[PDB]
Amino acid sequence: HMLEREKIYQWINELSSPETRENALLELSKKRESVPDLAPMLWHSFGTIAALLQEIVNIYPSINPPTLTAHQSNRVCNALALLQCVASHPETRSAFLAAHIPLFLYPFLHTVSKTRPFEYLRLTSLGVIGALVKTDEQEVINFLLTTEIIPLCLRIMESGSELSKTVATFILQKILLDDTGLAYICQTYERFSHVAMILGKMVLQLSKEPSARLLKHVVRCYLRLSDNPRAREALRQCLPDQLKDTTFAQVLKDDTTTKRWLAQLVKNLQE
Amino acid sequence: DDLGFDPFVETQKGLAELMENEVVQ
Ligand SMILES: [Cl-]
Ligand SMILES: [Cl-]
Ligand code: NA
Repeated sequence: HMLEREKIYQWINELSSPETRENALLELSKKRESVPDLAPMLWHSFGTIAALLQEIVNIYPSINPPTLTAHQSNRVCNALALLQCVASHPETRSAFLAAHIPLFLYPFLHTVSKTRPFEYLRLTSLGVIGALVKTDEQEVINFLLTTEIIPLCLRIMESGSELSKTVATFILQKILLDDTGLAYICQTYERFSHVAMILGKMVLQLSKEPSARLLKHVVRCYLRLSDNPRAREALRQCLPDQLKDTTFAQVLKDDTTTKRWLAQLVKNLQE
Repeated sequence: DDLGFDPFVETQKGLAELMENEVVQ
């Protein structure tokens, strides 16, 4: 079993030298799920994390104006996959969050360029936050709330590719699912409205160009909002017509879980 | 199965086509 371990150790060492870092990132990214202890191995040295963070820092000049290549995007995404590995491990998650590592990813979420290198960079960056929200931790929710991730997700939900829209909606859904999260969004009409308006624009687009995967997350967000009494009275007035119609009835005939959620939403809204 | 896809795997697929053609040999 030591042949795998010795290969992992060698690649970890190779991240220190910039001459061997690119190949080491590629090899280690392929083992992000195969090796369960990969995250504490990576976190052990400040040097390994500094090297991964250096890869993120190297593409910040490719933002203004947008000049990112597929090669640049692909290499940084290999380093984001190693950070995602550290974000989701039970031994390293708290330390990753105490080190404010997601903040290094926020400049990538702020980008608006629709070229594939930037859109796929946002997809992978969203994936790191996605892995982090999936852990189902109060510390994660508190971090995301104070660092203003909600506006970043809403922008992507409105203008991103189908996959980026799904991850962004999934992040919002997981924040909404938490009691602190739902209370935060429903605290002011402004915050609720930002969410409701974007969800509404998404329903109108899904009625033109369908996506059952995206619709599943959009409906779950609306259903969670219905649990708050103020959001429920607001939705009685602003809920899109397409959700009360037979608009998605054809598609939802094959998606029982979503059809159930939409039924529970109309039931919550009819008092 | 909550997401239904792997964001990193989808990135590698999406960029593979562009990486093979973006640099003029
Ligand atoms: Cl897509
Ligand atoms: Cl999934
Ligand atoms: Na609050």
